[PDB]
Amino acid sequence: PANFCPPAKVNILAQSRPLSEWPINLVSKGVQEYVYGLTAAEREANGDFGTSRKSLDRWFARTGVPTHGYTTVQGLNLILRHTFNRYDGVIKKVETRNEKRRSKATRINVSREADGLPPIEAEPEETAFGPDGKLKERPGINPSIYCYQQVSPVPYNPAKHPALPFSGVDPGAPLPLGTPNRLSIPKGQPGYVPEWQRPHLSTKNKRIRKWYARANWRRKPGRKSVLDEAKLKEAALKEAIPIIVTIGKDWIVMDARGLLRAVYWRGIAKPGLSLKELLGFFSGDPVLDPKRGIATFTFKLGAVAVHSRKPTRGKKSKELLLSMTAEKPHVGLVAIDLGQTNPVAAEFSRVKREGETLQAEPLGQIVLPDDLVKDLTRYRRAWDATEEQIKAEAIVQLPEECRAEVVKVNQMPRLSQETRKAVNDKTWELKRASTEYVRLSRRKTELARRCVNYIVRETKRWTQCEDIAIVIEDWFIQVLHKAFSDLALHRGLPVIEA
RNA sequence: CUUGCUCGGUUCGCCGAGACUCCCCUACGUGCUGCU
DNA sequence: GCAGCACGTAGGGGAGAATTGG
DNA sequence: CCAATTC
Repeated sequence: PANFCPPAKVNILAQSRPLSEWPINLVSKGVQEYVYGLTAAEREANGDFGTSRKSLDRWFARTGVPTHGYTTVQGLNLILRHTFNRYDGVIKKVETRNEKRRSKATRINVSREADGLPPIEAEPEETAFGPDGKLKERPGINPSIYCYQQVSPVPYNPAKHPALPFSGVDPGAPLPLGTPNRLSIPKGQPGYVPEWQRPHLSTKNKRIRKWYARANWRRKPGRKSVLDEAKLKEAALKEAIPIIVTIGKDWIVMDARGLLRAVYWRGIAKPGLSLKELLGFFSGDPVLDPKRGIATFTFKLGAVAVHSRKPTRGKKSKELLLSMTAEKPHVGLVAIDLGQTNPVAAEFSRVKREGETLQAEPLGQIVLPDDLVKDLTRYRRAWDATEEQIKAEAIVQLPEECRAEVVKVNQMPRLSQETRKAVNDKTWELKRASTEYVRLSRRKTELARRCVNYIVRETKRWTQCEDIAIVIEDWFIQVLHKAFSDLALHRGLPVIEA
């Protein structure tokens, strides 16, 4: 059974007024502010919000949070049930910590009593509620508008909101296609491919980029062009695919080419689908993020063919391998070593079902290609270039009492195990606030995923088995392991860690 | 494979290659060594 | 058990849709 | 047509 729904993001094109001023957002902020700052005793009292119209009305009357015009049950049940589950998520953290600690006590003290040693005194189990009655780790406010069935995405029509400048396609007509005869464009027009790079044009299944894409005009050292933004923006808007969400009076318009690319690169839909089918591949409950301008869609349970399993290991590993050999009688295991010169070392195998046990059939070994290593080396140079900058910036801003000590640390004795916390926390804060650090932390994940996909592809060629298994053992080692472990969660392939 | 993101090439006309599980908020922790 | 390194980690909460009632 | 119930 399919039980994983990956995301897909689209861009907002037009708004009635900023997303933060919507009554849905204001009521969400009010409810979140009231529930979080109320003691444990009164949570039970104000915890009868109910899943009905009468219950919601009484909850708002007994409390004092401004209903702000918003009075829709579908949406208030999401604003409330989320807010109380977050409140019962700071209690649950301390509860699980104290449960692990009490289980440690139940083991150790009972073992000591069996050895004649009396149990030690019980610890002061931590409380999530501070001095008077309030949560110490107060949950923050979540800026997000969680859509529902009544406000689900619909294709645009001229008799929806006439103020929209750009046109809207027919919801029933088949969707357009990008320029298919790219070699038929005359010279001097957009999209012209000059007559010297025509031979070495890729014959693969590349994704097609239109000439006005930001990737073809971004400022990079080799690009001697102009990044005039207005022309590209209007050229893009002239060919958007508008879908629209209306909540009461306000409305927001999305460009749906993101969903098109999402269904195109995964292969769930071929060219020639309508907009109704395109929205069918996604849920009618998107999530809006007012800070960026994104709208995140998730696929329906059934669109993708991933089971989203867990990395089973140990005793269950042999049972899993026996079950898979009971399936298609050709399974290719791949074994990953890491920590040996290049980041990835792999070892192919094939396993059969010889009655009860397995019969491994070695197939060889593979080393990462050279271009991938070059990309990784360039990434390492970039990361070590930003690190020596952000760490220096963190050191500079230190208080003079700590600044002098840290300066001495660079000078030439190792001491002050009390400013280490200071430099650690401020380096963490700068890392969280450094956008270049965010990009160079996303590049690590992208490159690790490139490596993992390479190994997974080449373990289907050497073994010629559609079904595969992955073995890993418990720098790039951490990110590589994290990327490899995600395969069970993301793509369904087992990860038999041993 | 029409938007968005990342890396490279250029004759600057755009083309070769990638990822697609993502969001909020909160604490300060996780590994690796050295001695008991 | 308790220091010194380095480097981000851990763990709460999210992410719909059939029906039926005026 | 569009909210409100319900699992």
